[PDB]
Amino acid sequence: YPEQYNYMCDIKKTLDVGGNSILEMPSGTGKTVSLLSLTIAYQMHYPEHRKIIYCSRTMSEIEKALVELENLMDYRTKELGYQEDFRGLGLTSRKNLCLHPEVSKERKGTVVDEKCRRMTNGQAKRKLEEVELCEYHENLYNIEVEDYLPKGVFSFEKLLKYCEEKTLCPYFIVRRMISLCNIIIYSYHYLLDPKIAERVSNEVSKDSIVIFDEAHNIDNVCIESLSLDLTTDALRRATRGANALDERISEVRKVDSQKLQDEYEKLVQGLXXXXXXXXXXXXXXXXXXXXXXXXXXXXXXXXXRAEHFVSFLKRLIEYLKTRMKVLHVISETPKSFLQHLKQLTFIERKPLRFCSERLSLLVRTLEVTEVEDFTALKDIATFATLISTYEEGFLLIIEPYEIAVPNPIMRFTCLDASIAIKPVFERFSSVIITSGTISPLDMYPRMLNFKTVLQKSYAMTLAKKSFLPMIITKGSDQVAISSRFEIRNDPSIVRNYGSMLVEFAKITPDGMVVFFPSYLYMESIVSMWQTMGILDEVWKHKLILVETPDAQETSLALETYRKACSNGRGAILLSVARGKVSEGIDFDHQYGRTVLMIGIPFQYTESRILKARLEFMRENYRIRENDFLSFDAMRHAAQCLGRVLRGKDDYGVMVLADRRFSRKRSQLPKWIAQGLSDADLNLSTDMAISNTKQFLRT
Amino acid sequence: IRSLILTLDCSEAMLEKDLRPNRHAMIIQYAIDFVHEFFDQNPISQMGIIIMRNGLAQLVSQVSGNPQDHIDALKSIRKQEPKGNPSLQNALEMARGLLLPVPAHCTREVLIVFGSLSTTDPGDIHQTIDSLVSEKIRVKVLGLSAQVAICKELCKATNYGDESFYKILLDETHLKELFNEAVTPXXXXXXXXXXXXXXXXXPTRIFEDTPTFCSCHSKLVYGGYFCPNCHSKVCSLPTVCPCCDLMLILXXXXXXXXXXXXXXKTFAEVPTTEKFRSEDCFSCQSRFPXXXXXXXXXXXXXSRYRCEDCKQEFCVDCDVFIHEILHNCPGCESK
Ligand code: SF4
Ligand SMILES: [Zn+2]
Ligand SMILES: [Zn+2]
Ligand SMILES: [Zn+2]
Repeated sequence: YPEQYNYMCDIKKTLDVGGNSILEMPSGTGKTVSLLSLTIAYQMHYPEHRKIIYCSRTMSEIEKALVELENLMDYRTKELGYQEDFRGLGLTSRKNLCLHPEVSKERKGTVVDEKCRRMTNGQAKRKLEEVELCEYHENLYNIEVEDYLPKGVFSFEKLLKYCEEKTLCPYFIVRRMISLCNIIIYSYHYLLDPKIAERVSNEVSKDSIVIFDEAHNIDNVCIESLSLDLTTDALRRATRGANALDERISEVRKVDSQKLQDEYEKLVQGLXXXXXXXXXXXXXXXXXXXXXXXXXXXXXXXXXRAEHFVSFLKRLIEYLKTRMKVLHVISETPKSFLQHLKQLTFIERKPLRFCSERLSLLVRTLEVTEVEDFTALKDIATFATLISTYEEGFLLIIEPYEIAVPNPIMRFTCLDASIAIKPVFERFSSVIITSGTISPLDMYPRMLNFKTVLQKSYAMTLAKKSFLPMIITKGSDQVAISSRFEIRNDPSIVRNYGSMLVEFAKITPDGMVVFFPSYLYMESIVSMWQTMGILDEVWKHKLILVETPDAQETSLALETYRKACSNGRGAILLSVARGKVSEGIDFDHQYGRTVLMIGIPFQYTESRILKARLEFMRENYRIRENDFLSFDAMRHAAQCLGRVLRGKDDYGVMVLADRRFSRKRSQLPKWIAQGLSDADLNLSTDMAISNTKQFLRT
Repeated sequence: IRSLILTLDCSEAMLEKDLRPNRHAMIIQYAIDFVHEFFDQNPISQMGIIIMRNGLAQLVSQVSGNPQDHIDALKSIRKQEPKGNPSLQNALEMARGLLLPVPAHCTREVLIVFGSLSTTDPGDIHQTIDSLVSEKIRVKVLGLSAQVAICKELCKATNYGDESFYKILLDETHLKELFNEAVTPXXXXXXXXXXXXXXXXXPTRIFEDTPTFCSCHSKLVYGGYFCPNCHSKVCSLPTVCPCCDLMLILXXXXXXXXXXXXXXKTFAEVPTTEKFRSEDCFSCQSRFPXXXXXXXXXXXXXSRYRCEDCKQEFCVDCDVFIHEILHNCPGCESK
């Protein structure tokens, strides 16, 4: 198609010249473009030069990229008849890419890597001075396994079944195949991870093309890289962890103190560099991204052992308890907090080097490690590494006392996001940035400063198949104003709005998905609604996303949606744009043909974080009180707009309330503003015009 | 030859005010007219009317070739209010129960007038779709306004995987057009199998009524058909003799056969400035200029219709008339 062909030419010229490009792709028709453009762009140079580094935000997009990549393999193998070196490595979740926890553990928690470290330590201990090896090991590093992938694609599911048949473990296959430089499909939380980005950065060996897919929550991921809430219980886990460290000190000092002195000599002689250069296949700890930290010559507590580290650690956690037991409102400057700490007790600005080393020493002296104590020690260790370094833009904040019991909390505020993304513009080039929910695309040259080119979407045809109306008059124009407050006002008006949702849902009974700015309105209309005929006549049942989302509940709600729409029933999907699961799988009538939006998206205000980042961005780009109520809400609404668009062969309609939507842009800017009662008959005609123009335009 | 099962939606959704005065009355009336036209262009065909009311499928007109039974059965529906909800699965299962005794050499058609946007079925309708496709049953759905995915999968699955039979109606005239489309047969590409039937009687007409006679009802008559096999004098219809099971056809089978054999050759439009012949029609007589929108640019041009199988001239009204009825072109009878 010519429209996507233009984006192919843009990707070509930006990959051949520019080092980074902001490309705006139309929603639903821009996923398969870059996947083939990158491969052909690799074949025109020479077959193995740059590799695809596709980055998504969810796992569903990773699976879609895997099956579409398989469509690329079949596409290139069915048109030429020649077999080439296949690519495609599926890097997914650790719990989903492991087989043993499904045989004995029967758990899908985040502690599967700890059990994997127990098995790996079992292998190392059966190869040194002596649990079993695991299920199958010692044959995952051979050439045959290194060639099972280039000869045949085994990614994720095919790798899970292939490992279940060939009696292998997929974790070491993927880990050993990161250096093979295949098409890696991982998420943003792995490229910028203060524990994963280092090893991945050391295995990919750079020199590739990075593809930022749906790069609209990049600031959200850079924010989520820090901010850890200290909620008084971590102080108890740190106290019990310090007691466990004292017991371990009594154990290593009781009988076996030679290994601690030998490793201590390894620290005095070769320091952290030798300690990390000698150990292989050993569990590591957290770090504030060593490539971004750039701090060498880590001295081990001014050349000291473990008793001094646990003494200064007890003093440090006691100082933390002292700083967390205060009045109520108090803000901290990370420099003033470090100076106050120095006034309490001298410890200098080197507890970072004192944590990254002592944690590894304790690991080298521990054989039975408790998970909660070690986890709390890793939390306090991260807090130390981030009060010792990284201060520009960092802002320690104490949550106020609001009952005062449920209160002693201390959160650290992260720094400028440009710093975190920075290394990719030295490691790499021609980083393609594609997103279908960006409008306007000027807040990415502004916020996050980087020199790039701007390419907007140039595809807009068959406007009769993309019904895009907006509702302004709700029959009284009183719910659009009351539906914009943080706390709802006049419950009777909200009940009238819900009645309007009952009338609208009754008018168009063909799959409805409703998005809310928060769960307060949902919990207010679901308690006592004075009506339920929509569930009793057209919808049979209603689908509600819990304010505390669950994986199995959401999965049963989505499968219930597909089966309900495949039985000719339909169901209303009351979800939150700010909640979990942003979806993205459409291209069928099983999804909501009509989508309802309750006003415009809103972010929770009256929070210390929004004021800290508010004044920070105010000092940075001077975009105060203007972009945090239109850019974020524009992205959250665009997440709902992207679900309506699903190819030109399909149709749909999305109703946006509130006049304030005119102040923001939108994908395909062709919108007509009228009432809701008129939109009922208008949609009643569109449900037939969309069915008439299909065979006429074909 | 054909066996159509008319399944009308008769639920609460039909009580709405779309058609005038409501959807139910217009669907019933247009269904009566569809019975008239269907039994006019298909004499030896079979019909069976089922309604979807109260969440159940109710057979209101048994499979028969007499139109009066269907007429009365349709008159009884308009005297009650359509209540309940439609059930596509029960209607398709009962339609299966009515189409199974039909021989394989006769087509099995199910015409569903679906006005509601939702159905109430007990079991999984996809299994019923698999059963319909397995036993070869063509299903055509005339839906109201918005589309239903189940109707798409049903009409597409029951027609060799081709989708062009789930017709959307937007007005009374459109519903009339679809009704008319169900009169005409559908010579599809098929799957290439064997076909033939044997034993078709031709009757002798008995005018005697002094003592009267009846072998199918034992009542008084004014004359009746004669079976050339069991030699019974029954009520007159060109359908099957109910005394030994064989047809009683006459010139009606020839009529519908020739109607299914009509090529309907559209005559080519040639301007008078290109044909160089005087304004003439061979079925009547036309000295009328067809084109005259402008001055001399259109008046002196006109339009003469041409049958190329005889090189003859005709006017438009006669092309339309010979396309409606009669064999095409009188000039093709003179050599
Ligand atoms: S070797 Fe594989 S199966 Fe065994 S614990 Fe490690 S990841 Fe799990
Ligand atoms: Zn007989
Ligand atoms: Zn004429
Ligand atoms: Zn002729």
